[PDB]
Amino acid sequence: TVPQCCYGFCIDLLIKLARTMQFTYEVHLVADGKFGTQERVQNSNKKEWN
Amino acid sequence: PPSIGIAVILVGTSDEVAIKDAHEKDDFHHLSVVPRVELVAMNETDPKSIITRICDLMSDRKIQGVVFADDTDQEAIAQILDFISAQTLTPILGIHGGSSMIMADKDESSMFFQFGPSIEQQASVMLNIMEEYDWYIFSIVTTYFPGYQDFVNKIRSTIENSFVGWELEEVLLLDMSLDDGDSKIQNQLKKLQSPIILLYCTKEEATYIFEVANSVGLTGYGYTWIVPSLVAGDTDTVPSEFPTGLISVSYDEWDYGLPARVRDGIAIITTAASDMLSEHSFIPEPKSSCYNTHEKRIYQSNMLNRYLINVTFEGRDLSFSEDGYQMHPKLVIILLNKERKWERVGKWKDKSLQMKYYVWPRMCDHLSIVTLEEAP
Amino acid sequence: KIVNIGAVLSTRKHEQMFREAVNQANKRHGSWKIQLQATSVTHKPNAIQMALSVCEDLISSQVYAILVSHTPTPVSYTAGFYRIPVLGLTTRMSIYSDKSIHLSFLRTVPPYSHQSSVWFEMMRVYNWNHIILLVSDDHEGRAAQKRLETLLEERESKGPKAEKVLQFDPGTKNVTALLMEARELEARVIILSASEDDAATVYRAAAMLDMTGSGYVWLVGEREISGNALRYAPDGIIGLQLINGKNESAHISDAVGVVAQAVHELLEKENITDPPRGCVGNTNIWKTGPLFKRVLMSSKYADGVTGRVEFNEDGDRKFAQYSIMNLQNRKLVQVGIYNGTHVIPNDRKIIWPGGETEKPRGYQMSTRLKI
Repeated sequence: TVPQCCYGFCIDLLIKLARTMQFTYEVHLVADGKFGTQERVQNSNKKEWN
Repeated sequence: PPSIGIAVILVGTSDEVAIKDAHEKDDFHHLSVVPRVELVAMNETDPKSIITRICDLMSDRKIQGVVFADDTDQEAIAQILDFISAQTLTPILGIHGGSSMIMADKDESSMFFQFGPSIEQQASVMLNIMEEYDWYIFSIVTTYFPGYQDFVNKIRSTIENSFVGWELEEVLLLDMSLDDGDSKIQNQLKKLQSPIILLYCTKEEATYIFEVANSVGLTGYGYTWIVPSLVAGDTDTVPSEFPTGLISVSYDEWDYGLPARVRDGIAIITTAASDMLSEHSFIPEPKSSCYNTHEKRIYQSNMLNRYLINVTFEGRDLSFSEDGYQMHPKLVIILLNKERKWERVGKWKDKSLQMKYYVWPRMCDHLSIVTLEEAP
Repeated sequence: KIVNIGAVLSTRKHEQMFREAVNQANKRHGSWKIQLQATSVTHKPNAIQMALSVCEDLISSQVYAILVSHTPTPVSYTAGFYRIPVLGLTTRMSIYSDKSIHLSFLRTVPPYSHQSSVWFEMMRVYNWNHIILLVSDDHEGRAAQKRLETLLEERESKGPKAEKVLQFDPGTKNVTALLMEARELEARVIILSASEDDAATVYRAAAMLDMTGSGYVWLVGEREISGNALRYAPDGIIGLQLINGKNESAHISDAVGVVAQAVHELLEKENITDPPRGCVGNTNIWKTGPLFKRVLMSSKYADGVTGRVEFNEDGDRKFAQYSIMNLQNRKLVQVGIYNGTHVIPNDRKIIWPGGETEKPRGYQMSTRLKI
C-alpha cells in the first residue's frame, strides 16, 4: 500500500463537488479494478460485489 | 504403535462372522499401530440400553471408536447417539441404517462420523443427475422439515451460478406437521407445470403428501417428481407414496456391502491412528465412566478430529468434510421398476454417474430427427 | 389418574414446594378423571446419569409430561428420543430453541435472543435513525444476530438501519477491529451482543477504546451486563431485563400453571395414546406426546403465576416485560420497563454515558471524505 497522486478530470469534478458543499477529500486507491457485481462465492450463498 | 481399541455396534439380523474375521484379517504395513478389536452387538437399541452398554464400553476396555449399525432406519436415536457421543467426546461413526444418516451440524464437541456425501452434496449429485437426464425444466417442493432453506439456497444458487440452460421456475414450501384441509398441496401445488419435479419431505409426511400427489395425478407420462434418499428410505420397504418409477438417489446400499464399508470404517479409524502416530504420536486415555464425567472432564482436548480431517485408505478416501461429508464419496441413483421395485438409476461418485439407460426411461409425441450441420 | 410430573432442578426443597404446586394444581384443574403426581430428581452435573434418571424415573413411570430447569437437557434431547412432552424453564438460550436439535421444546421463558426485540423498543427509545451492532462471534450468537437483522428487516415493510456488525471470537484479545470500526463509525448507536466473558473483553476494550464517555451508545442485556461483567462495566450503562428474570421459584409456580393448563388440554384430548412405558429397545413414540405438544401450542393460558403472558410459534413466551435499568454511580439502577409494546419509563432520568443525561445527535458527518 503506497502513496500516489490524484490527478484527473472527473477527479477535479469531485473537487468541485466538495467545493460546493465542503467535505475534505480523502482519496484512497482502488484495491481492485472494478466497483463490484453481487456474485456468489464458492460458498455462503451470498452474491458479493467485490 | 500401540493396540488401537475400537467398538462396533450391531442391531438387527446381520452377518458378523466375516465382519469379525476381516476385522482380524484387515491390516496394513502402513499402519504403525495395531488394532484392539472387541466386537459388540445388541438387540435393544435404545441409548438407555445402547448408551448404557456404550458407557460400559468405554468402561470395560478401551475402544476409541464406535461403529453403529442399527436395525431400523429411524435416525433420531442416532442423533441422540451423537449427543451422548459428544457427552463422551469419543470418536464414533454410524455404520448402517439411520446411524450413517446425516443430521444437521451438531455441537462443536461432536466427533460422530458417517460414510457418504452430505445430504446437501447429495442434492448436488441429484441436480447433477438432472444434467445426466437432459431434462431442462425443473422445480422443487418441500415440507417444513429442516434444511429446508438450506437445500433451498443450495439448489437455487447451485443451478443459478451455472452456465447451463437448465430450466427452472419455482419451489413449493410446505408444512406437513399441520395439514391443508383444502389440500393446498393439491389445490396450490397443481399449478406446477414443470416437466420435472423435486420431492423432499419426511417419508411419513411423504405418505399423506405423496398420497395427495396421487390425488394430483402427478405421475403422468412426462410428469414426475424426483425425490431424496432418506425420504425414499429403505428400498426394501415399499410405500405406496412413492410413485411408479420414483426418481431418487442415495448412498450405495443394495450393491455396496455394509460390512464391507464397515471394514472400511474401522480401517478409517486406524487411519486416524496412522496420522495420529505420524504427528501427535500419542493417543488419549480411555473414558473411565459415564459417572466419571466429573473425573475425565478436563481431560478432553481433541486434535484427533483436527487430525481426522484427511483420511484415506485402500484406494478409498475416508476423509469426511468439516460437516462430515466424505471427501470423495459415492452414491447410487435408483428408481422404482416395472416390478414396483426400486432399481438402480445410476452410481454417483466423483461427481459422475454411470447410467445404463441412454435416456431417462419413459414408456407409459417424442419424435426423432437427424441431419448434418451445415450453416446457415 | 394421578399425573406423574418430573422436574429437573438444583435441589429437592424447591422440588418439595413444587409438589405443593402439584397440590394446588390438582385443586385447580378438574380432578375427577385425573390427579397430579409429583416425583422428580434434581439436575446432576454429568448429563449421562442424569439421562439414566430421565428414563429411569420418567420413562418407567411413562409420565404425561415432565419439567426441567437450570449443554443442559441433552436428557431432554432424550425426551425427544421418546418425543414425549417435557417442560423447560430456565432457558434464555435460543440454542434450546433449535427445532432440529429440539423437535419441540416447551417453555414459559423467552431466550435472551428475544432481547433483540427489546433493542427495537430501544430503537423507539433513543429514537436514533442510525444504528450499529456489536457482537461476539458464536454460532448461537450469530443466530441471535440474524434475529437482530430481522428486527431491522422488519423495517422493510414500506428506520435505524444499522450500518454494520462484526463477529468477535470467544475471548478475543484484540478488539481493535471492533473499536476501529467504532472510530470509523460516525453514528453513536451500537447494539452490543455478548455473553459473560464476551462482555468482559467488550467493556475492557471499551475503556481501551476510550469511547466510554458520551457519544457512544452500546446497549445489551443484563445477561451480558450483569455479574462480574458489572465490575469492569462501562460508565452510565443502561439496559433492561425481562420481568422476573432470575426468579426460579416463580418459574416453578407458573410452570405448574401452564402445566395444569396442559392437564386440562390433555383432558381436552381424546383417544388417549398412553405414554410408552418400555424405553430400552423401544422403537416407537406414542402419537399423543407430539399431539400434546401441539396441544400446548393451541393452548394459550389466560394467566400464569407470572400473570397474563403471550407465547411464540416456536413455543417461547411473549409479551414479556423488559425492565429498564441503568448504571448509577457505578451501581445498577432500574430505569423503567418495557413489556408488550409498552415501554414504561420510571421516575429516574435516563443517564447518557457522559455526565449529561440528554440525548444528542450521534450521527455526525466527517468532513474528511474517503474516496
